[PDB]
Amino acid sequence: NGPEIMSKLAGESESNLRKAFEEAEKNAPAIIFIDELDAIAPKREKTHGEVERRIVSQLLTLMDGLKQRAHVIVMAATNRPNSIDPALRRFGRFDREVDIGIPDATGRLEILQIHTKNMKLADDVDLEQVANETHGHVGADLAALCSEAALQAIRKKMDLIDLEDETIDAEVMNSLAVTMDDFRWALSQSNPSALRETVVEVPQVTWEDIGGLEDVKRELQELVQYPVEHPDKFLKFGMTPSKGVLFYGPPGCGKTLLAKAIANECQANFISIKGPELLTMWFGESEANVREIFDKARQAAPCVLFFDELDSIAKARGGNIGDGGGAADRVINQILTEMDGMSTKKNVFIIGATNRPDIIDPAILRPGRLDQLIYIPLPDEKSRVAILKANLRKSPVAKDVDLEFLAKMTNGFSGADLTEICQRACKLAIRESIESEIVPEIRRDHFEEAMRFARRSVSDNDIRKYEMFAQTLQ
Amino acid sequence: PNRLIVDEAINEDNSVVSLSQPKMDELQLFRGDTVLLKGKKRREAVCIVLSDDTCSDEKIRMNRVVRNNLRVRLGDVISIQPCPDVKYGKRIHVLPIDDTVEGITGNLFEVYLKPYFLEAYRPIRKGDIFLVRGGMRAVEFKVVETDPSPYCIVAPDTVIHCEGEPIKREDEEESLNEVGYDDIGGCRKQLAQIKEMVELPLRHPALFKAIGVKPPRGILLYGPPGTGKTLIARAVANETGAFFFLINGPEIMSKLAGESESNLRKAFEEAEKNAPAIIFIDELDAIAPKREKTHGEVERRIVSQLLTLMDGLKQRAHVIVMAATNRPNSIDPALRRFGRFDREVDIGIPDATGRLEILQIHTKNMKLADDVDLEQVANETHGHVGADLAALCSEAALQAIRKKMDLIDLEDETIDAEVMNSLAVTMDDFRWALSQSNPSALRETVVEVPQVTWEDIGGLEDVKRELQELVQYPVEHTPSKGVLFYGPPGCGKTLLAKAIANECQANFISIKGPELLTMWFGESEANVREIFDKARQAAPCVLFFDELDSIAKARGGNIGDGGGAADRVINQILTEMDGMSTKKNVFIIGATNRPDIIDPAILRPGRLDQLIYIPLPDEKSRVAILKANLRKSPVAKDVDLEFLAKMTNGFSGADLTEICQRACKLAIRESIESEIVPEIRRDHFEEAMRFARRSVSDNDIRKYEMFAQTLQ
Amino acid sequence: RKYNYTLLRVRLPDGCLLQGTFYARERLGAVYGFVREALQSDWLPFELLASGGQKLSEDENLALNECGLVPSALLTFSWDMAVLEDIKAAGAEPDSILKPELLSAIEKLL
Ligand SMILES: Nc1ncnc2c1ncn2[C@@H]1O[C@H](COP(=O)(O)OP(=O)(O)O)[C@@H](O)[C@H]1O
Ligand SMILES: Nc1ncnc2c1ncn2[C@@H]1O[C@H](COP(=O)(O)OP(=O)(O)O)[C@@H](O)[C@H]1O
Ligand SMILES: Nc1ncnc2c1ncn2[C@@H]1O[C@H](COP(=O)(O)OP(=O)(O)O)[C@@H](O)[C@H]1O
Repeated sequence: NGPEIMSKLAGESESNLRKAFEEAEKNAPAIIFIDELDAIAPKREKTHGEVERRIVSQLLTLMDGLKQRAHVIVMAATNRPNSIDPALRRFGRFDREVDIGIPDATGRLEILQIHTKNMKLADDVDLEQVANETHGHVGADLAALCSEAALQAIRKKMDLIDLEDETIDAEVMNSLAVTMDDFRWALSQSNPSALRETVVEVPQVTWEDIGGLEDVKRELQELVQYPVEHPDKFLKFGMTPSKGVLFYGPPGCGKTLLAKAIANECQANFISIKGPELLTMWFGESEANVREIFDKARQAAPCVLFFDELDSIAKARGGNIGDGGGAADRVINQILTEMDGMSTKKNVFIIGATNRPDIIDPAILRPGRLDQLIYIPLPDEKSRVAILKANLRKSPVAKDVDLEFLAKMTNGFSGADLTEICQRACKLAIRESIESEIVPEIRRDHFEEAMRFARRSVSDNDIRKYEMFAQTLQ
Repeated sequence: PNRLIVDEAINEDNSVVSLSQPKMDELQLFRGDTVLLKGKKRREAVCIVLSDDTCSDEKIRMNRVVRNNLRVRLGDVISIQPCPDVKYGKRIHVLPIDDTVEGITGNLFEVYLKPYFLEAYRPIRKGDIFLVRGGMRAVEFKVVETDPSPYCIVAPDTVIHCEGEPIKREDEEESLNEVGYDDIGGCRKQLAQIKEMVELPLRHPALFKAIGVKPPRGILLYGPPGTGKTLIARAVANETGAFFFLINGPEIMSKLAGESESNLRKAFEEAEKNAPAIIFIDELDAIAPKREKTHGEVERRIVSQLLTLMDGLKQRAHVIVMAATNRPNSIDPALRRFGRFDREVDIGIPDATGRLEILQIHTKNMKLADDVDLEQVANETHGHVGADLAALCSEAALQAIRKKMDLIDLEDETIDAEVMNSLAVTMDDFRWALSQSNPSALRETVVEVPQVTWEDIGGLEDVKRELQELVQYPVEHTPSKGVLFYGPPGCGKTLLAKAIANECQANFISIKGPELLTMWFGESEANVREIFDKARQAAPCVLFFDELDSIAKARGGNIGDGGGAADRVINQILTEMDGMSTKKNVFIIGATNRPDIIDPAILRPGRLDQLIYIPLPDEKSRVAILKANLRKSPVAKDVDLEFLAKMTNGFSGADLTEICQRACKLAIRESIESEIVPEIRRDHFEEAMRFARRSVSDNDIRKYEMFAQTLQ
Repeated sequence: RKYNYTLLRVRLPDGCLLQGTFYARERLGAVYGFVREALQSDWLPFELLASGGQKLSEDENLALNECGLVPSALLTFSWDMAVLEDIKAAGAEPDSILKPELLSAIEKLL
């Protein structure tokens, strides 16, 4: 590990590092694992010390010596792939790397199941619900939750049975089961160690989750699946498949579900890049992070690389006013360069979105980039009903609920606003259900009450702005 | 049954404890009855029981003096056994403890013990240790003989004797002048946060030794010097009993290579040997400075050694490491990685209430004159921290000392207790010290609960209810976590943000144009993250971003340079808002006078979803505004506030305030001239009306009304 | 909302405890009248000290809920200083505070 080697005096750090390699050869086959690689071998151009520059040279030569040390593989771990001296990643040496990232909802459940192999769980314990609530948690945190829940069950029962000793009867241990209250307690005590980092995962959104936009759902399948399902027709007719599509229109119409739904059917990772990340890169003079984003897609393939809020760069330059020039800037130029160098054979498809298409650098719409445009208006009469029905698939609905009447009233509402109505009506039905035990379905009164609080998120002037733009494009 | 958990006292008196009334009813004892408390090691103490509205049903509130006599600590359990058989004493022999009687002489009974017991009817048991404060010294005594045994009640007719040498303290007894929880004034919330994290593994180590999950390994306390970072660390160790090891940057950095790292790791080994223990590392930025700022081997290697020592804490069971810095971003970021020092607490600067509490703590031993008003002092000492209030009390004492000692002229090794007993510190001595004292924390932003309440705002009755509902709804029943205010200037936008914070007892964080501009001008917009982090640490709080478009206007506003509506700072604000949950107890309020040129992203779902227009006050509101502005002054009955409001049809609230202040100034001038009239007369308001003008034109109102109708 | 009545006890110099029942709004003059009727000498001036260190004045029309003596309190009994000086100077031990009429019915505390 980095910090232990660095805690040594000059000459001791180099000798200790060499010994590990010499011992590995004597004990070959062997694996040498270097933790905190950025601490043992930080970028030389980022430090001042001679010892730090020397230990990097020592590690570089020891890595090269692996052509002679038969059957020895060196592995290393860092927090950021670009926080280490780039020499280590040159041909040979550390010529392979794997992005571990953060477990997704399925992996988090798997981790909870792994760390409960020996635990007796009560019938009320639901680890899937926990895995969905533990956003930002990593295996270290999920393991803590399992052990803490075990301790709570042990202290409630076993600590009133057993002595303060190291030996317990097998029957007493087997009689101890962990309830859901003990897991919930541990969840309130634990705090996610990785809540700010972006998590990339295969989404669970399917086509059945999207109300309306039937032609867009099919269009995405043509853009994403056809180039690899029927490649002989694309070659036969000399067609160049598009590398991506840009969506524009009012917010809250399902743009996030469109990209996730195609990623779901294709079993591909969904990478969500938000405006604040593009803004950070420009303001923080860290445009190299654009390569990190596109490289994540190349390593996460198959994946869908979704760039939200494409207008954030144009807005950073003033957006509505700004200077007298265009939208071109350092970050967008780096993004466009990476797009041009990406091949469709890496199973990466790029999707963009914006709520202000009038200020997007036209370069992004040139052939080879997001040349295709799809307009996503507010849902129409049949789509708004479909959205309400989709959200209610998970709960009984009373026969007195008139979803078409509600959809006719919510003429200016987006899909996001219809969802709030359904979710609020669900909460109201739950409130009544809970009180009845101190109900089996959502009643018309719950939807009519929800209508008193729900409002449209898109104003009438915004609707006209979006419709006029779409009309201008013919 | 008949057993309670030991908690902190509210009444500092050494002869009384407080129970929740239902437990006094179960024990069938009345307020003032004398009871025995049974502690550990077959020890007992006698005290009087009262009750209050704050003690928990299952806890007993007792101060440090009572806990020390029982040899118990906070979190322990004792039994309560009423002892109505206690009678009055005839003779009690009390002698001082040597540790506190040094440099002082004279008749200690007349100065300390006599007024302490006189008509107090305190229960006394043989062997009791108690503190009597006075004469700028804290002197504690032990009871060595009681004619009745083993305890009695002192009476005015009880003989109090005191002859003999001072008593040496036992090794199991701690001095009452050692820092504890009762020595900490403001920042009570931060202290409670440390208690939750630290006291459990130290008082109940068995809970964490049985499991593979470790408690937090290090806590970083940051804020200005003199705010209590080290005081908390020591007080917690002293109250729980954990061994306290003191480390600081300069002590390690002054050593040569090898000796430095050796001393650092040696202290960690000692902490394990003396576990449970707390290791406090002061000046963390000095022991672990950022590596990119130095080329020395000693500085880099010490950081490496500290990084490994923190990791080794998973083996050094029951050892907790704490550190102090000025800012969380002034230290080597490696220490803040998962584990190590991944938990931090913002101590901040005490507010007027905290400053008063700190002064009251420092004056515990001081004899104050009746003219001394510590609350007024706390109100004037803006920007001061506890270290400065300690200096203030010292300087006020020294001025009083000089005034009397110049006349006393007692030149010896010790000072008589009698001459100290007659020494009092007056308001003139605090006033002098205030003129000589200079705050050490005047540059940092001071965040506290504002004094503006709803009664200070005229008109806008519906906006008041809206803000109360926005905060009350998520507590009584995705709720919005912010609102934008737009409209003419001088209508109360800022007052609304303060008034809701006032009623909620929430901290108010004020960001003004000049601060937003400073971050833009200096390309230091990253400081926005610190502002949002402060809002979290200050929770509950209201985070008010005034003049949102101040940068857009500075860049041209209506003309424009290289930018437009968005800038470095507003983009950082948008970024940080996405990371704040509705459960953080922070309400973000914005204000602008030009909502048409502000980056509309701020109103997008999840951010400032509420949007409220603040128009000019109407006639009934303008009268309410005049009445609010005049609520602090005498006003003659001839003043017709409705007549004034009828004329000032186009005036803003700020313009009505100018009228009030004009009339006030005139009334004062007339009074001064007459002495060389006692209330504001209509003539003063009529003169003000000749110069006061509306600051908001009709065209500006149309601009706001059109915007309101555009967005609905 | 818990209380509207109070029970008072008085600690007497002779080692006896005197108890009685009062309204939470009762005035201090009714407690002094109660004690006077219980004392062996109802005319002999005395003072009652409250559990918080505040002396209760017979001539002050304050309520028990205003003096901090509700729902219950113990008072400390002492004779006026004027009569204590004459009692002590004469060599008279004040070994009886209450009238034999009440003492003949004394109960033990449990
Ligand atoms: N067409 C739709 N069908 C079903 N749900 C929708 C639709 N549009 C939006 N929603 C709901 O609204 C929420 C927000 O959608 P999203 O596309 O993230 O909006 P935004 O424009 O803010 O990204 C989603 O979680 C989804 O549940
Ligand atoms: N919050 C506080 N409450 C009470 N006293 C305080 C507080 N903050 C500082 N002080 C006082 O100021 C001094 C702080 O000096 P020191 O012991 O070096 O601690 P630090 O510099 O870490 O604040 C002490 O005399 C302490 O009593
Ligand atoms: N609604 C109001 N009621 C009472 N006084 C007001 C009102 N609006 C403005 N004022 C007066 O104007 C002054 C400035 O108010 P403030 O809220 O700071 O304005 P802004 O928010 O535009 O900076 C206050 O001192 C207050 O006396």
